[PDB]
Amino acid sequence: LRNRVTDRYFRIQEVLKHARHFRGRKNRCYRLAVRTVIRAF
Amino acid sequence: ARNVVYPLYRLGGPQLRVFRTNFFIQLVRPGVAQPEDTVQFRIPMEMTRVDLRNYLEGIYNVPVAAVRTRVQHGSNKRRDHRNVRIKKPDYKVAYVQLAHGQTFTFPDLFPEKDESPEGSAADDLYSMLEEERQQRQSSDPRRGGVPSWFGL
Amino acid sequence: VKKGFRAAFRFQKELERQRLLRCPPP
Amino acid sequence: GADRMSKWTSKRGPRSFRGRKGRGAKGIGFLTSGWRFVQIKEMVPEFVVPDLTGFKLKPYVSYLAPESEETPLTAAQLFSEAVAPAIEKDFKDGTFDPDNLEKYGFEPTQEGKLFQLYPRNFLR
Amino acid sequence: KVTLPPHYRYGMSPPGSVADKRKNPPWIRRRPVVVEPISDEDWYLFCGDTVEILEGKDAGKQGKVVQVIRQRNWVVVGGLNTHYRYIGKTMDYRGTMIPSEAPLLHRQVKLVDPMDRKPTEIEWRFTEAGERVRVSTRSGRIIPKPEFPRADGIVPETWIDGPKDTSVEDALERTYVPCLKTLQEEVMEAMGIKETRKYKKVYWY
Amino acid sequence: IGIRLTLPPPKVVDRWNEKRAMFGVYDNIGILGNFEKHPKELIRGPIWLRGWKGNELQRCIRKRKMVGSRMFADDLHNLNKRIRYLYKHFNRHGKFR
Amino acid sequence: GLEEFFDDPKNWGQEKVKSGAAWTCQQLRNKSNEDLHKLWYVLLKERNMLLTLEQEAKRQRLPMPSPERLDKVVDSMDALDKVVQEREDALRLLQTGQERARPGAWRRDIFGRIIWHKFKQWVIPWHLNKRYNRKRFFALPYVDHFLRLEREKRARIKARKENLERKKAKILLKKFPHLAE
Amino acid sequence: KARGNEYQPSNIKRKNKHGWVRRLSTPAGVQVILRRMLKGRKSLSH
RNA sequence: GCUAAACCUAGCCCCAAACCCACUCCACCUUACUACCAGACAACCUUAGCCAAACCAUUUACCCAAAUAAAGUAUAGGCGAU
RNA sequence: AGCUACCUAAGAACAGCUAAAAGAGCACACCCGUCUAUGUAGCAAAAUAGUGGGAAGAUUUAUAGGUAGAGGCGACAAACCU
RNA sequence: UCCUCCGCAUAAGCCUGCGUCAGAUUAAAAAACUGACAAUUAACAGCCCAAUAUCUACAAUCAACCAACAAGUCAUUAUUACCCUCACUGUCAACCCAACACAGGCAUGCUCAUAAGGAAAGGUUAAAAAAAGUAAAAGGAACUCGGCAAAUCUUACCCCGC
Ligand SMILES: [K+]
Ligand SMILES: [Mg+2]
Ligand SMILES: [Mg+2]
Ligand SMILES: [Mg+2]
Ligand SMILES: [Mg+2]
Ligand SMILES: [Mg+2]
Ligand SMILES: [Mg+2]
Ligand SMILES: [Mg+2]
Ligand SMILES: [Mg+2]
Ligand SMILES: [Mg+2]
Repeated sequence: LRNRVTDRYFRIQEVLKHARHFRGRKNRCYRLAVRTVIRAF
Repeated sequence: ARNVVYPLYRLGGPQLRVFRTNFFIQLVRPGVAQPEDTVQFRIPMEMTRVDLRNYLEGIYNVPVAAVRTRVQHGSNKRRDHRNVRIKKPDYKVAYVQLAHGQTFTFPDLFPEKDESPEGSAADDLYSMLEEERQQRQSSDPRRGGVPSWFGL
Repeated sequence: VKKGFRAAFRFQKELERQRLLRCPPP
Repeated sequence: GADRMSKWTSKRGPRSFRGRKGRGAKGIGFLTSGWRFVQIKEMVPEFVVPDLTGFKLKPYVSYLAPESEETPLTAAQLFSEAVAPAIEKDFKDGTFDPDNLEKYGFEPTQEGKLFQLYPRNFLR
Repeated sequence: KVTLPPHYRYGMSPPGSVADKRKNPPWIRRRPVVVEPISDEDWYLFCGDTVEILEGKDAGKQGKVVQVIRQRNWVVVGGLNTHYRYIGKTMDYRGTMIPSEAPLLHRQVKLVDPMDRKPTEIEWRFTEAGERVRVSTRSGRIIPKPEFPRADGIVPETWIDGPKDTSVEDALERTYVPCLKTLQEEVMEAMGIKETRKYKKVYWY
Repeated sequence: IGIRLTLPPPKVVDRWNEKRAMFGVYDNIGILGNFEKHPKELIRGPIWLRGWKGNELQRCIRKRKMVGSRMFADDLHNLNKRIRYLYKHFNRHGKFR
Repeated sequence: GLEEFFDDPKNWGQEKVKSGAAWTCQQLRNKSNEDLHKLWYVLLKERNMLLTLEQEAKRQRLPMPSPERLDKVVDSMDALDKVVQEREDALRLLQTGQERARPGAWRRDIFGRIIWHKFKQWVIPWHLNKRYNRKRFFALPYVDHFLRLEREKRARIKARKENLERKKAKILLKKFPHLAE
Repeated sequence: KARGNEYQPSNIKRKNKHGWVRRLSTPAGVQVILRRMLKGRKSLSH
């Protein structure tokens, strides 16, 4: 049984939702946004 | 001949005879200017100039004075969609010179006049096509793109 | 193409919410 | 490197290669001293061409011809139409010798014939 | 001379046509169409048959099968199941609108009673003379097989032999006399060719 | 990207096809049948896996023993390498000794 | 003469030339060998004429008038071959009992394969032929493992084809569940 | 000096080194061909 | 709004069952795929090593013809690793 | 061993000037690569320009063949063997 | 107007790779691209010899005179056998080895100077720095590790290795 993640889109938006008001590439690129959202929280 | 085992010959042995030849040739129009008595053929690769001499005088009763041949390489340059080469086959060309002062000019096998049939054709589909376009005309500039159908 | 139904259904719901915000009905 | 996929032909290689390989034409003689080629008349195939004056069979056959069932010839059908008539006759006449089969067309051996059926020694 | 990929998709235009080359190039790889296996014996619809369209806008209508495409279980019913398309259309010319038929599946059309002129189901049965025919499963009236124009296109009624056609008398003549001789030996004798030189034995290996 | 834009074709399950409706029938063939047959005799599968279980090294050893003489050469060579590989892994590596 | 490589000058330029049917094999079995020796050459001259026209069509970038004419002559010449080969084949079986005109044998090759070796014609016996005796008609033991790997490859091909047929037949009874019956 | 041009083609050399007859000449060269036939190569040799 | 995105088939995997594969006319061991000459040339013969032993040097499992069990027992071994 | 090292068979090239015994000198073709600059993802995975060493010889070079990795080959640089 | 390495042939290699037509659009910018159709013709070249015995000391170098050593590429006879006569293949190109339409590699003949073969500048401006040159007052190695490079066209010596 090969299991692959199918709802990764929704996992990503959970971070990106809080990054939309940031500046630069850290408002859309998860790799960068996830670090700035953690710092913001 | 082709694709057949030739009986081996030993000295003091019978003549080699072919009753039903599978050699098939085509008379071709030359690509360059040739002498008047020269006729060009495309012949099988396994057909020699001695065969072609005895072939033309045997089957067609053409008196032959000289035969010359050359092997044309077919382009292997084309690629199909898999980037694999497509081979245009090689073929043998023969130059035949007629004997008793005879000459030859390759006939015109597609005369224009004959390709125009005087007899009329009454195909509904073809006629409908030409008829309908003629009835339709260009939009009148002064109507400014208003549909013309409405009689009003 | 990944197996399953739930994420596809859930994504359909999100595309439907966006259409409404894009074209709010009267 | 070299092309491995293309056909190997006499157009390829050096002078010694290109003249040694051919294109499949059968030979009609031999070379002697001086690279003198001797054409052997009997090795040149002679076309046996029939007389076609007043021949009534033409390239095509008219569409107004009755259909027939295909029956490939077999050794039996050939036997029962070219040999049986004479054997059967002589069997009733008590002249059938089961030893002298040459009378009816049997060839005990192919050696000595111009056209030997096996091994075939004639062109099509 | 036939070059059809393994999953070639049959369609309206015939294999090899200009439109078929345009729709199915050598590199095309579409998902296969799943077609119900109908054995060649159980196929009861032929060119010329009269069928009743059972599904579509022309459902309930009747018409003649103008084309059968076996590979899709299709039949084209002349003038029915139609939509509209333009033809001869260029840049300037709008074109000529024509009706164009869409194919139907063997399940969407039923054959019609030979006399009742009503949709009926057929079961292939043999006759007293053992001839496979289409016997109605509802009435028994045998629906005959029509005569569609020979695919070749030759109407034997209007056939007149040309200068390169053999006469029936000559074509049906029998000049063959069975003999224990090859065409080689007979022609040598017929043309009076004499060979005294005996063929010497060869080594075969 | 990465998420399908339409719903997949709906999946219909016949919970009462013959395979499901009769599943488990004869699993008590021994205790209800005077133990003439063991329930393991109902298992269909590879000859080397019927009524038997093991880790992957045991399965490979068991398959090699029982059908190894009948295996294709490429497959037998892979099995020999797999046994050797698992032999080193299970006997020499790991957190616990 | 050379006019026999072309059609009748009246047919030059016509979009169609009406043509009869191809000589059927059965129509030719009624005919003598001498009549088929003549008929062959009537077909040869037509084929050469049709081959000429086909090429000149390509040279002129025009369609060949009535192309099926060429397809008929080929079919008609194929029949005649078959009819003439049936007779010598049948005659060869009666007089010698041999099923093939050319001698041969089943041989192992240097690669371990069983192949039908067609004999060639020679003037010397085989034990004196240098080039012939260089060919190996046997295989050595190092070939054995390769025969097994080739057989196992063939079996893998056959196993996949059969398993795929059973898969696609199962998908048919899903799409058409009225097909089980 | 500049490298890269170590291939100096000759049909004689190519045929004598890697051709069909050279391969069949030794049991190791026959097994070269068997390997290439198993893999299904279009070119078994030069 | 572009570039894109999305797809469900092709086939494949593991089992089971069953012991597979030829010439198709012509060509092909010589420079394979090359119609057609005076030869003799002929096959067999212990794997090793990585690695483990925390080095390494004796030693270090490798289907060999019934699943299970006897048994990781008798036994072998720088009596160590195994 | 189509590069390169060495070898085998059978080829080829070497102008002019001086000197005239010639592994003599000057100097082209040709072979090499001293020094400088350029270039350093180049024109080039070693080049270009100039300047150089040799240039009838232990010369240079075309062709085919030979020696094979526990090895070859080597005017030993542990060189060269795609 | 300017360049000229060159160039033309053969060999080897390569294998249709700037012919025509029709397409698209031609090229590190704007046909050598696609598809069809053509095409290289043997005298040059390649492809060769019936047997058995036997014969074959005396270079080449303008081969003469001289003079050599490293001592060399060119030859038959005897007797048998031997009527039979022009097949087959190469023949194109703007080309090959260098991942390239690569300043490299590439044998022979002939011309070289050319009768043959080619174009250094897309347009402009005319800063730095950089590259390649030419010229340079007075001085003339004061430069520098060193006269390196340039210029000129020198002398004498030391070490090492003949
Ligand atoms: K160690
Ligand atoms: Mg390289
Ligand atoms: Mg000097
Ligand atoms: Mg040296
Ligand atoms: Mg040293
Ligand atoms: Mg050192
Ligand atoms: Mg100073
Ligand atoms: Mg200072
Ligand atoms: Mg200096
Ligand atoms: Mg000293």
